[PDB]
Amino acid sequence: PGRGAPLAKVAFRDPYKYKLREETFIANEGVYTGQFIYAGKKASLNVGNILPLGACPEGTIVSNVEEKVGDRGALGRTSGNYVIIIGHNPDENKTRVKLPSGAKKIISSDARGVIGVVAGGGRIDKPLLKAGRAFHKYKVKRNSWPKTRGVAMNPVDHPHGGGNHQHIGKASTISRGAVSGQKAGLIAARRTGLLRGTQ
Amino acid sequence: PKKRASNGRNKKGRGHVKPVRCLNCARCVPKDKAIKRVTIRNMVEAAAVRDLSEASVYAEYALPKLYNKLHYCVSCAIHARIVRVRSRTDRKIRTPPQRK
Amino acid sequence: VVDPFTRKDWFDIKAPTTFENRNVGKTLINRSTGLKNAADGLKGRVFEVCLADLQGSEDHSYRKIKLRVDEVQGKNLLTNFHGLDFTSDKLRSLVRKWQSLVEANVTVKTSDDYVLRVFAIAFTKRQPNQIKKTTYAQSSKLREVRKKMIEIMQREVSNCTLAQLTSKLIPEVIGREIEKSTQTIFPLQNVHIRKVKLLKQPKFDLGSLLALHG
Amino acid sequence: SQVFGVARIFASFNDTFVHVTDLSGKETIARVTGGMKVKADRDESSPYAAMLAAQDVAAKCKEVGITAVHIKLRATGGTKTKTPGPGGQSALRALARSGLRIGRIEDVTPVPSXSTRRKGGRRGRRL
Amino acid sequence: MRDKWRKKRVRRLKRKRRKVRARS
Amino acid sequence: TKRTKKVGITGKFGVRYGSSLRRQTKKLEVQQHAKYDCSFCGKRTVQRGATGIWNCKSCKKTVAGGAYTVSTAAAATVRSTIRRLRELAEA
Amino acid sequence: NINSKLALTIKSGKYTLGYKSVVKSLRTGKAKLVIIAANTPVLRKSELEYYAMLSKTPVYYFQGGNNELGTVCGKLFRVGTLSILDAGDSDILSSI
RNA sequence: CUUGGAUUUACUGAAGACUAACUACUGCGAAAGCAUUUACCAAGGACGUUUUCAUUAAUCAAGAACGAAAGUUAGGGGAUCGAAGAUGAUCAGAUACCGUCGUAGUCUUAACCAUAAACUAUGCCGACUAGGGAUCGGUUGUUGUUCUUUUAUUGACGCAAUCGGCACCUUACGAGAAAUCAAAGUCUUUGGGUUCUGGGGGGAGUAUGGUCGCAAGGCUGAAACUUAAAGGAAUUGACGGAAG
Ligand SMILES: [Zn+2]
Ligand SMILES: [Zn+2]
Repeated sequence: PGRGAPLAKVAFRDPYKYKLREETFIANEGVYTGQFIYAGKKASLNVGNILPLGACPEGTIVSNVEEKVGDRGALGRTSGNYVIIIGHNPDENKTRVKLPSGAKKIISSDARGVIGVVAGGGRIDKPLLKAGRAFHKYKVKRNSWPKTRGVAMNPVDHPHGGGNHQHIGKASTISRGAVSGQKAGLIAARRTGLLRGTQ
Repeated sequence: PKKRASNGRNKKGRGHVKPVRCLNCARCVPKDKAIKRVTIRNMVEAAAVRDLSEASVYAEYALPKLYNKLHYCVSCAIHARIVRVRSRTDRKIRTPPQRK
Repeated sequence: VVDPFTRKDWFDIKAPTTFENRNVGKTLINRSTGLKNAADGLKGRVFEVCLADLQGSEDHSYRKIKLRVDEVQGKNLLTNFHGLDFTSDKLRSLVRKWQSLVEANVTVKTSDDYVLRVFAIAFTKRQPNQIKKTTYAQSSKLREVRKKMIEIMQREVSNCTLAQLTSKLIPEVIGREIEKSTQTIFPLQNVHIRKVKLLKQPKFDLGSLLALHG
Repeated sequence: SQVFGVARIFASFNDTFVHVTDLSGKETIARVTGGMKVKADRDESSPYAAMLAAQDVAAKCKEVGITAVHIKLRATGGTKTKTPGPGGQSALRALARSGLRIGRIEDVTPVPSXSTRRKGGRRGRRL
Repeated sequence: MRDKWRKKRVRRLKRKRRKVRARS
Repeated sequence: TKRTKKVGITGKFGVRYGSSLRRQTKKLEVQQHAKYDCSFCGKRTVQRGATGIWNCKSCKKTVAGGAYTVSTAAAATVRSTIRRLRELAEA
Repeated sequence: NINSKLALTIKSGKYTLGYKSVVKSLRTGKAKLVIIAANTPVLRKSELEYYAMLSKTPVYYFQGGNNELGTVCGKLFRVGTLSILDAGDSDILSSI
């Protein structure tokens, strides 16, 4: 609940004591119940396997990638998202990867990732169509819905409130160096208006 | 009326031919319609062979040629006089002019 | 105000023993200072030089070699093979009309882990008794000729080192054998290795490079 | 023997670049263009200014120790014209008559293997 | 005029008539 | 009888929400309510649970998939891409 | 090619369809060939092979699934595995 | 845009398009169209056939599939070009031609759209009528040729036949108003089968109704009124900021 990506319960054996250790992975699209998952440096290049980034060839599609060695997953975790491995620096033991937002990042080749695409993609393609659907969506996430427009408030409640007509009055692009209570609108906006052309 | 039987191009048993840009003005012209000339020229003018040979550090060095295949549209070629307007009967003559 | 040519130091370019005329020429660079050395800023340069200059014989005039410097020894530079290319006029002189151009490439690594792309080009040969205007090979035939080239370029490069390959590329060792193999399918003319490209290099071995310089 | 440089001549239809480098081309010795010799934009590619640029670089070559040059002549290339501009012919001729020694000659005009959409439009530039 | 431009001129006029009928 | 000309499953929304939003929902909602052919047992009994959960009523196999389809187009690209990448490494 | 040989066998020779029929045929030693569909579970497949190994019977792995194997036999249902008891006019046994 | 190093130079790297030369009175496809390699998947024409079935066929209202480019919808990509826009010129004026940027678009994935000088301005099927040389694919017989390999069962080349094609050259028995046409011929000596379209120029592919489309629009589609001409091919002259 609250997550668009399904979760997979995977059971491993404990190497040092007689016990089953249960892990909660983010399920990649194509993973099924009863499938064997291999995690380690010597694991093969298969969907659902957990491999260090250095062990994957360029162009490998991975998900739940670690920012730092041992943080257990930082990048590419939402439904339909993934990480592309751009290149390697074996001499420096680093890996260039491409993040879902389009950013290029340098990560240690010891950092791990799960091969495949996070399941549940295309969720945004369907409209919600109803205030009730958004209500149920945010009922299991947090209290952030619905949102009253600041321009529709009074001057006590918001910097945008007040006036005989609903209008912001001053530029809604706010400095990054502004303080709490001022950062309402477009914070540190490098540009505004409809995005035209490539970025 | 029909000025040419071939309709000014060389498309028969064919639907579409990928166009080319005029060398003079970059105008899109069909490849079989474009006026094409093969050009194999010297790097240096024939007067500039005496002074290049003496300055050469290589004994008996052959000057490489300048290879080009030029493309023209009908407007590019006529203005540059690559082709000229011919009489109604002489239009049919498609054997190359005797120059070389 | 500074006359920037006062602080240039001249160096000497040396070709490997696989090449005959080892005295390529001279290069220049700023003198070595405490902040930046002249040696590290001079290595890695690429020199394009004609094969007739590296061999003396003018028969090799239409092929130029790229040489990559990877060791500096005082005033001398120790270079290595970096690539092969045809002169623009020669490759344009080969492509005439009424004949079929067949070209094949393959990416292959040598025994010493030197990943190369070898580009082979061949043309159909006009028979002495031929009457017809054009000399075209059928598309199925050019596929077999292309298939023969790739399986030979792989066989001749992956079975020898980079230094041994340089001994093959100069006298057209690969080019003459392709012509023999593609003979039974279609007569060919001007079979050439028109391009060699270095993509990946192994862990640096200046000892083996020193073994290539005398 | 000789001190081989490389004279890379750029001969467009608007200017002429005479650029003398080493064998690698990573080090520049002399670079004088047609617009450095004339005051009008129309004759920057003219053969007259081409020899003036070629003579100045030739004097620059001797005073630093260059005695012979390889010639890299090229046109604008790319999607534009492939024939060398008028300035290439006189500048090389002046280089031959300037006391320098000439080595190899090669045309290195960049040629696409297909190409991007050439400027001007479908109907070209109409004059 | 030119035949192509007369066809285009009528299309602009035709769209005007469609918009006017939309009011009623 | 063909009860609806075009709305189909989006006939439950009546006249609300706009034609484009309803016809955008119709494309996705038909896919999410269809029965799919199980790649394991071969029967056509695969139905969606929650998003990304696709269960087979016959063999009790649950496969992770798309929000509204058993497989997204992007995942099929990765299965082939990973497969060819695996081949080169394993020769 | 094996699709053609199998189809002639169904029309001419004797065969049994299904996991239960095949294992009984292997137990009785009447099986000449056992054909297994691609999507047959590995546990059942590895058990069919053990029976076949004990009875010393060749095994052919049909590349399609039980849906494709079923329609090759001219049936309108899914066939997960079959055992050819008497190859008739066809020569499916000689090639495997 | 440039002493804040422009342009140029060499090396390196990434992004997207696109497949130069080879490239042709050449090939494939129902048409639109199709050009790097290899692999996979399913099709197709022609030729070969002393194989097989025996009329299963041609053209077709109604109705379907595909359908350049531009355009629409939603994601991804957006290198270069570039509608719109802005700008520097020229000009009496230019919000045009020329120059510099540039947004949609160009590309791709799911769908719409159904229009082009979508032309061969030439419907499809069939038979006949005149000579000639080339060319592609298949097939059939023959070399002072070159070659595997030393030769055959090699391949290429050469010379002959054919079927199929894309066509080309000459002549006009014949046709046509003529240009021209091996079909635009076998049409007052008027009849092989069949589908579609036109009845002087406009108004007008407009109005209205219907129908399809998200829209842009597509298809069907008048009348009032107005007019003695509009037009085709060729000839002489005149003129041309066309050549000789
Ligand atoms: Zn033009
Ligand atoms: Zn199942």
